[PDB]
Amino acid sequence: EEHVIIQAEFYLNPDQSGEFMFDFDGDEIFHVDMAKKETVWRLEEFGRFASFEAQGALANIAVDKANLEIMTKRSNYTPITNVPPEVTVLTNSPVELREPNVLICFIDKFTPPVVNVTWLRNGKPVTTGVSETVFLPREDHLFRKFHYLPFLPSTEDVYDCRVEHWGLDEPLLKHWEF
Amino acid sequence: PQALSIQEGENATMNCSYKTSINNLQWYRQNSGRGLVHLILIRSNEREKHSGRLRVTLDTSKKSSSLLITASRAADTASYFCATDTTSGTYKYIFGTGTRLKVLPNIQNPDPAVYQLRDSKSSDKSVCLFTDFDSQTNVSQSKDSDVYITDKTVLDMRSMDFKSNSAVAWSNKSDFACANAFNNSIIPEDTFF
Amino acid sequence: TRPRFLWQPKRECHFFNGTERVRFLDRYFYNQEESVRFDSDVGEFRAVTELGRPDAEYWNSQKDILEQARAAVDTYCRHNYGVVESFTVQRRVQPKVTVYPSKTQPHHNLLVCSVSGFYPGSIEVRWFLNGQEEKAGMVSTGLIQNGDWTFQTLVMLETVPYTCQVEHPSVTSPLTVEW
Amino acid sequence: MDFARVHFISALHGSGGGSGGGGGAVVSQHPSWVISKSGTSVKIECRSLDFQATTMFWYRQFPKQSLMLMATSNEGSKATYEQGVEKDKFLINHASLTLSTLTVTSAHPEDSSFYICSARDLTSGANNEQFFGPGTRLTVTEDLKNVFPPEVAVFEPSEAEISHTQKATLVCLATGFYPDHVELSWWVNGKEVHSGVSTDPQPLKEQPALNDSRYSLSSRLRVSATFWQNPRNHFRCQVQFYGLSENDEWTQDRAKPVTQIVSAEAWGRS
Ligand SMILES: *[C@@H]1O[C@H](CO)[C@@H](O)[C@H](O)[C@H]1NC(C)=O
Ligand SMILES: *[C@H]1O[C@H](CO)[C@@H](O)[C@H](O)[C@H]1NC(C)=O
Repeated sequence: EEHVIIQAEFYLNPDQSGEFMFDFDGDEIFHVDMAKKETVWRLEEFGRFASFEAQGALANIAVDKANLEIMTKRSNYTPITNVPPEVTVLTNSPVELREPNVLICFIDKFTPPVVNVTWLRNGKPVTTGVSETVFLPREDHLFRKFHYLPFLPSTEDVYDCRVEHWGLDEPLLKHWEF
Repeated sequence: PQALSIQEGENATMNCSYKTSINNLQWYRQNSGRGLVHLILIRSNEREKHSGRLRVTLDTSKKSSSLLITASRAADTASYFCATDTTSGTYKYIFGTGTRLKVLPNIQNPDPAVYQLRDSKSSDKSVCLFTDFDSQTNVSQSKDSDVYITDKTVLDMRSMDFKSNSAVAWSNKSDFACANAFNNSIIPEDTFF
Repeated sequence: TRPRFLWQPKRECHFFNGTERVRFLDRYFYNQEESVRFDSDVGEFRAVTELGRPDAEYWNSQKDILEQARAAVDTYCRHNYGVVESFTVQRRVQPKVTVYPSKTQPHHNLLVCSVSGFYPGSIEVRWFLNGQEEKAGMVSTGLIQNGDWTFQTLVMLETVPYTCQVEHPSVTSPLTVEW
Repeated sequence: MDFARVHFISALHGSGGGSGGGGGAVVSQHPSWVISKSGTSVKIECRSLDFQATTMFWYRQFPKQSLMLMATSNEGSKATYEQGVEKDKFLINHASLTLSTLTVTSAHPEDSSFYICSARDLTSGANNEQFFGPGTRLTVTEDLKNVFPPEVAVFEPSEAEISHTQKATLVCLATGFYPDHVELSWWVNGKEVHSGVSTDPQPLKEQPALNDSRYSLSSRLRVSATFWQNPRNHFRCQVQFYGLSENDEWTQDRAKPVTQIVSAEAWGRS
């Protein structure tokens, strides 16, 4: 009714990529990154109040890997059906001329949780300064993801969010300008 | 810390309080020096739990558990502790204050006596043996401080289904006699020499 | 181009009236379809598709797994709540309230109240003209999650030329901006 | 990362199976017994063998009283220490995920205690599962000069006993040992027996007043009547002593009190 906490995880084959995160009312508390084997709080300030040992989640994912391979065989190898994402781009706050802001690429309502994403300024890919969330769950059991780009607003630049997904025939190219 | 509880072949009920709101509570027994045998665990949602001769109550209202052990054997003699992790906290288990339990056998056919035993070979330096006395007899410490007297202990002869109490008194004093080796409240019946 | 296979465990706790009532779900999803679940209000595992049957059947046969699952409501949910409560349940962030005129293609033709960077989600934005509430003639974006523990919304009034009043848990008295 | 921990639900193994990785837990604590001179460091190792621990726990216990938690060890890095509790009169090193080391830095007679470690299985999550080691029984003395191995004698049963109870009680006597580091076992005809034995639970100081007097322990083996009375039977009292290591300093005339087994023997008569 009023509050919901979900421990949400997945494992995906043959990509061999797993995730593990806690969610509060549709916001990430933290996740553990498998590669770096460390637990990452969504807000720095959370980590000062609570602890989580990453090696617990890593152990959980191993079992998830094990279990997925049972269900794949149990189903006679029936694949997931791709649901293409739904991209939309908006600003963190009202856009003032040359007052610092954040562009948000909002990637919604999709499965499986693999997505290639690129920011472009004036058609040129932006490597540095970028930030992202992991794959967040949904009640309909599709996935959700945020990409972020802080910027100085100006007449000069156009921006794009290029999103690739297996459900998409064509790479989705969502435009924003001042 | 340490409350003491003493009995025969009857039911033993032992209590264990704790300081914080809880998740898991685990009961342990310990003998002496080393030990530590995990017995049972009850969780903060459960009230009652049965396993073997053991039974656990939990009453989170009064932050208290009870351990009932039902057909008490001699080998139930131990310290009994219960340990608890606090909810919304760290992983740590903290140990409650404990109960020392003594289970004494039923000496149905007592024949209390003190016997003299000699070493071979050498020296000689003899021991006295107080034995076959009923479980209601306390053994006290030595009159002369250079005499040594152990506490009473139970022997189980499994092959005969027979239990006996015993205590040992010894000295390397030349004049040390078994006749008045004990001199500290015994049953006035014993065979001598 | 290769076929893909996906496995989502979801372990959820649903809190009511604080912690007074709690409902715990253990939910497993092969591809998109749910297969087996434990439901604290049911008391054992149930299959929801024929795939999940052997899992449900086998977990139900284990006294300890079942005892653990039934404990989660206290030993996991209520635990975790008390750990994160401070900075999640009691989190409160003031909105920043901007009003500017806008166009949709013509002066121009509508007013926008912009409310950004607030938490939690529940908010009441309303338009006023000369003390009277303008109930009809206004459109909204709805509530928008930014993904960083802030929400944002835009509530637009269409009248050609005013007060925006924003009520929210974070402030003891409603925020107004006048135009 | 601070104090309070978010729990996770441990992932179950599906039908299809089955226990898979671990499924069990023993921890080992070494050394089991220690004798050190006051002023020297003492080092205790806590190992998880079957499972993996992110976090281990050190408990101290004195003769009568209960188990005090002292520190929590964590893989990288800090040691916490319960309140409280002398903070850094010991060092804890946990950098192994399988091994945590408690080293007591200085060590004085007041530190003679029972120490025992436990480890949380990191797979457990919400059901917070931990396991204890056998323990370490440390005693520190002002001089290693004071260390004595047990003298052990076995006493043949009374002829009055057999006449009057139709039973035979042998008593064994381990005498004059320091420290309190023994385990007594009876052996009949090559095999050890528990099957009629009483060793008194704790020994007794032979000079009770004296701060570090020597100890004496007794045991009785009482089996049959006819059994004692055939000369083919071989009764043996065995006392395992734990004393100084080969790396310890020894300068006295008398034999080094190395860890050893001192034994006494008797024979059936008639
Ligand atoms: C909400 O909780 C309070 C105590 O925290 C309790 O008195 C009250 O009965 C609860 N409300 C309902 C709807 O039962
Ligand atoms: C299962 O899938 C395989 C591979 O496509 C196919 O050969 C087989 O006929 C299927 N069998 C069933 C039980 O549907």
